[PDB]
Amino acid sequence: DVVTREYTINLHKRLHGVSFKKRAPRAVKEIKKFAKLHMGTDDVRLAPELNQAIWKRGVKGVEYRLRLRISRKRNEEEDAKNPLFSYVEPVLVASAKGLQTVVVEED
Amino acid sequence: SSLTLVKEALWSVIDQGTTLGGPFFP
Amino acid sequence: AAQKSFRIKQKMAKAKKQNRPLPQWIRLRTNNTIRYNAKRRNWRRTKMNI
Amino acid sequence: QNRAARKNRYVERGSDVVFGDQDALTASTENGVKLRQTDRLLDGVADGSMRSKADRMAKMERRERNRHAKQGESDRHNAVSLSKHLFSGKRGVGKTDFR
Amino acid sequence: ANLRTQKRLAASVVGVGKRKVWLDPNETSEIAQANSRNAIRKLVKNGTIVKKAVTVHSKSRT
Amino acid sequence: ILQESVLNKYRTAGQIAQTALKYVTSLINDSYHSKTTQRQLTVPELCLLTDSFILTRLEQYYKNKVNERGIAIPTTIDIDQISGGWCPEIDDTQNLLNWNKGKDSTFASSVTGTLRPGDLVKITLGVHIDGYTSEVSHTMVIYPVDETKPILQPTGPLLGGKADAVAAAHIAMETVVALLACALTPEKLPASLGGTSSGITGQLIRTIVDTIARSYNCGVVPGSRVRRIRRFLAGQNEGIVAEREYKGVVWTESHQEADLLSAIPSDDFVVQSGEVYLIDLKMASLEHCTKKGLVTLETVDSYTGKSHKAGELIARPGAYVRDFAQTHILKLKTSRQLLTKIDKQGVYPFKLSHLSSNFPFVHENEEELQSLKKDLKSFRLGMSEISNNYLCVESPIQIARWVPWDHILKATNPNGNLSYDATSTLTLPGHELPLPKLGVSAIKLKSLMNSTKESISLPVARECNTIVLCDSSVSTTDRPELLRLTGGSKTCQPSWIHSQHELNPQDSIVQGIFQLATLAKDKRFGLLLKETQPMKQK
Amino acid sequence: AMKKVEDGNILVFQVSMKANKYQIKKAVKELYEVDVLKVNTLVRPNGTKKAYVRLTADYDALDIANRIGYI
Amino acid sequence: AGVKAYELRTKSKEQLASQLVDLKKELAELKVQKLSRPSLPKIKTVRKSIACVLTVINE
RNA sequence: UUCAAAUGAGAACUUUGAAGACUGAAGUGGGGAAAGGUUCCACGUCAACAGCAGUUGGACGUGGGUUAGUCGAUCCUAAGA
Ligand SMILES: [Mg+2]
Ligand SMILES: [Mg+2]
Ligand SMILES: [Mg+2]
Ligand SMILES: [Mg+2]
Ligand SMILES: [Mg+2]
Ligand SMILES: [Mg+2]
Ligand SMILES: [Mg+2]
Repeated sequence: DVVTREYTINLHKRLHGVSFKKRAPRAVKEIKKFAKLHMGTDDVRLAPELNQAIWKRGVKGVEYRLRLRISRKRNEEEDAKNPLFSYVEPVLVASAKGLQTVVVEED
Repeated sequence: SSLTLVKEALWSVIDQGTTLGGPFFP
Repeated sequence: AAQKSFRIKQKMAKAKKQNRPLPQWIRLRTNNTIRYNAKRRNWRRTKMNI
Repeated sequence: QNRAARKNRYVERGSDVVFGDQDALTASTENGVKLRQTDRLLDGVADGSMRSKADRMAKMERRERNRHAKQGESDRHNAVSLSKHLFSGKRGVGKTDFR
Repeated sequence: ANLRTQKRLAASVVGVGKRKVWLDPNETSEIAQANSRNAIRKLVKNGTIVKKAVTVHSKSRT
Repeated sequence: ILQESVLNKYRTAGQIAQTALKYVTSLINDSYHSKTTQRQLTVPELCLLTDSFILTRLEQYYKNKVNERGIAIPTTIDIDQISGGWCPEIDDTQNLLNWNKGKDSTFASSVTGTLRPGDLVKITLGVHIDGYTSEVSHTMVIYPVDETKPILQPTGPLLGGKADAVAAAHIAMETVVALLACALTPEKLPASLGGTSSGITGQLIRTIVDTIARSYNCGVVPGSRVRRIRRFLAGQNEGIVAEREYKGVVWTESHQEADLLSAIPSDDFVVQSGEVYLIDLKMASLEHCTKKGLVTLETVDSYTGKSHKAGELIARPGAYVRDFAQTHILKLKTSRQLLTKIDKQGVYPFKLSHLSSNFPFVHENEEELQSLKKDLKSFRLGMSEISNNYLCVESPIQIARWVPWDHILKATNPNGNLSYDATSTLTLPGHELPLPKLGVSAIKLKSLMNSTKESISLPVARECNTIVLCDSSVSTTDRPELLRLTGGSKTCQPSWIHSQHELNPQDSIVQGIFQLATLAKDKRFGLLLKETQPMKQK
Repeated sequence: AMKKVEDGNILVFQVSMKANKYQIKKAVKELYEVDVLKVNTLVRPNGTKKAYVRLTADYDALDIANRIGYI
Repeated sequence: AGVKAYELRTKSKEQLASQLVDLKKELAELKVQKLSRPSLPKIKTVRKSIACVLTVINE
C-alpha cells in the first residue's frame, strides 16, 4: 500500500548516553529503525538532505527532535526481495516541537 | 562412428553448345 | 638513483627484458618439462644487489 | 520551453538503423591490446582452442604455489630451519640479548 | 565506472587541486570517454566539469 | 513499404548506376579496344574517374530534399582469379610494383594496372539515395583488336573456362530474374519447374542456379546471394556487419559439402510482392580441375615476408568500413578530423580519396590530382591511428581457390569443431565452420589450402542486378511487373564467347528454364520486365 | 611517435647503440635523400637507442613515412 | 630458399656488392613489416643470404 | 565517519555527487640527495598477496613512456691513492 505520513522523532532519548563519535551514525540507524517500526519495511532509504540535517552540527550535535516525511512506495525492480520500501525525507520547519503524526495526500 | 560414416560416404562419392555476343565491342 | 651510470642502466635494461612469464607455446612442445619461470624477479621481493 | 522542445528533435540516421542495437563487430583481445600491439604471451599460439588448453595447463600448474600462498613466480623466500638467536640462550646475571 | 584518471586530468587542466574539481554525476559515460586533456577541456567548456570556488577565509573580525 | 517517393529514389539510384556502368564500358573500350585514346587508363584511374562521375551525376538529384546520399559500393574492378575487393588507390601503384617485384606474372594485370587480352574484367558499383541502394556488377571480356577489318571488332570469341563462366553467370542471372518476376504472377509458373499453386522458393532458386552451374562445369563462389534489400540494409558489407534479419539464399562451403553428401540464412522463404531483391552471382570455372574439389576464398595481405610463394599477390585493400558501435577518442588531430569526415559519410564502404575536399574533380587537372595525393598522405596518417583502435575495418581482397576433396579427407585436425582463428580482427570470418559435417574450421581449411600442392586458382565471372517487384497499384500499367533497376541488354550486354557446354534439354529443370525464358520474351501474355535506362550525358 | 610527424616534422627511429648523432644524420640523409634539421637521442630502458630526427622545412616527414610503409 | 654459395662464387666483386646491398634493403623492409606481423619467416632466409654473401666475399 | 546513485553475481572498504572532520606552511603540501629499478602511465584483469573484505591496488597479464652546446657527469685540485 502506497502511503505518506509526517512524524516527529525524539532523537534525544534515543541518543541519551551515546559516545560522541557515534551520535550521528546512531541517529541514522535509529531513524531507519523508526521507519521500519512505522511502515513494516526492511528497506529504508534516507534522503541525502536528511543526512545533511542529521550531520549539520557535527558528529555530536544532533537535534533533539526531527520532523520526518516517510513515504512507503512500491519497489519496481523484479530482482528486489521486497515489494515495498520506505523513503525518509526531511521536513524543514520553524520548530519540531508540538507536532503530531499527519497523513499527506498524494497527488 | 558418425564421422567415419561421413568420411566413407564422401570418399565413395568422390571416387554445338552455346554462343553469346557477337563480333563487336559493346 | 636518477643520475646513474651506464653500466647500472644496462644491467637494469637486461633485468627488464628478463622480467616476463613463459610464452604459452612453450607448454605445447613435445616432452616439455618447463611449467613456470623459476627465475622470475620482482622489485619488492628479491633485490638485484647492483 | 515549447519552442526549445520543438527545436530539440531526434532524427534517426543510417548509423541508428544499422548499429542501433548491435555491438562489438571486432573480436576483443585477451589482454586488451591494440591492433598492431604485440602480445608476448599469446603470439605463438594461433588458435583459441590451443590458447585455452595452455591456459588450463598454467592454471593447473599454479595450484601448489597458490596453496603455499606465494605472491607469484618471483616470491621465493626461504626460511631457515632454526634461528641461532632464538636457540642460543643461556641467560646469566648480566647483559641480555633482548628485552 | 572509475573516474580517478579523469579527476586527476581535470585538476591538472583547470589548474587547481583535486579538491576543487566537480564532475557531473549524471554524465558518467561522457566523462569515462574522456581519455585526453583535450577531451577534458571540451568537458570543462560544455559544463560537465566545473571549477569550485575557494573556501572563504574572511578578515572582517581581524 | 513501396511508395511513389521510395520508387523514385530507387529509380534515380538505378539510373545513376547504369550511367556509370556505361561510362566505364566506354572508357575501357576506348583505352584497350578502339585504341583511339593515346594514353591507356589503368585500374585505379578508372575507379577514381567512376567515383567522380557518380558523385557529379548524383549532385544534381535530390539536393536539399534527401538527408543522405552517395556512393554505396565503391567502384571495384576484379580480374580473373580476384573475386572482389580490388579498388586500389592512386597512391599505391609504386607500392604494388615494389611489393610484387620478384613474383610471378599470374597477377600481372592487377599489379601493373594495365588490362591484357583475354582478361575477365568484373566492374561493380552501387549508388544509394536516402538509404535506398541500387547496385550493378557486370563481367566483360578484353579482346585483341583485328587489323584487316575496316570496323573495330575482336579477332575471335572467348574460348574455354572463362567463356563457360561468363555463359553460366549470364544464363543464371537471366533465369533468376525471370523466376523472381514470376512471383507476381504465380499462375504463370511452369508445372515441371514447381507447384502451380506454390510460390517462388529459395529451394527453387538454389536448384536452378546449381543446375546451370553444373551444366556449365562451374562452381558457385561462396559470396553469391539472392536476397531482399531494405533501407540502409543492402548487404553492402555482408561478411563484415552482422544483420538482425536475413531473407535470401546463400552459397558456402557448407552448401557444397551438403550437396556432395546428398542471422543464419535459410532457403525456407517465399518471395513476396512489393519487395526489392539483389542478385549477385559469381561462377568459378572448373576447366583445369581433373578431380572433385572444394571452392574456397583466400584473403590477400600486404606482407611479403609471410611466405616464399612465387604466385602470391601482395596488396592493400582500398575500401574501409566504419563501425559506429565502437567509440574511442583519438590522440591525433588529423585522425580526429578524418574520423569526423568518415562519420559524415554514413554506413556504406568508403575510399580514402572520397574524403578529400578536392574530390570529385570539377576539371580533371594534374594539379588537382597532386592535391588529391597530398590529402591522401595525411589521410593515411590518420587512418593508421583510426584502424589501430578498431574504429574502422577493411573490406578484404579475396581470390577464388580450389582444394581437392581427397586432401581434406586425408587431413587430420586434433581440435575439430573447437578450433577457431584467435588472431582474426573480424568476428564474423574468425568464428566460421565451412565444413560443419566434417568439423573443419576456417583456420584448418586455410592451413589445408596452403599445404596442398594442387591448390589452384579459378577464374570468376560475376553478374549482379537489383530488381523491384512492383504490384498492381505500384506499377504504371495497372498490372504487376518487375522493374530491373540495374542490368539489361543496354548496359550488361554479353560479350563474344563460345562454350562447348550447354543446358541439357532432357531435364525437367532445364525445361522449366526454357519456359521461363519463353515467358520472359513473351510481352503480351507472359511476364512484364521493365528495364531502367541510362540517362544521357552529351 | 606518429604524433611527432604532424607536430614537428619529426621521424622516430631505433638506431644502433654505437652510433652517434653525426652517423645518424648521415645515414638518414643517405637512406631517404632528405635534409636533416637536427637529431635528439636517448637510451631507452630496454637498452636500445631512440632517435628523434627533425627534417628541414623543405621536406615532409609524412612523405618519408608513406615511403617506408608504416604510416 | 635463399642464395647458394656455388652460384655466388661464379660472380665478380661488384655483383656481390650489389646483391648484398639489395639483400640489406629487403631486410629493412621485412623489419618494417615485422612491426605489424610478428611471424615473418622470410627474415631468416634473408639473414642467411647476407651471411653467405659476406662469407663468399671474404673467401 | 555518514547518505544517495553507478558498476558488479556479490559493496562498510571501488567510482562520482552530497555531508562531517583532519594534517594547519618545523604539513598528512610542493621538490630533491643516498638507495631502489619500472614501482611511473594506459588497457585488460582476480587464482595467490593486501593478518576483514575487495568490482580496488605499489598485485597479475600486455604495452607506452625518460629528447640538452647553456642542467649534471665529463675538466681542476683537497685530505689522500
Ligand atoms: Mg554513559
Ligand atoms: Mg641525452
Ligand atoms: Mg591537532
Ligand atoms: Mg584543525
Ligand atoms: Mg585478506
Ligand atoms: Mg599506479
Ligand atoms: Mg604491472
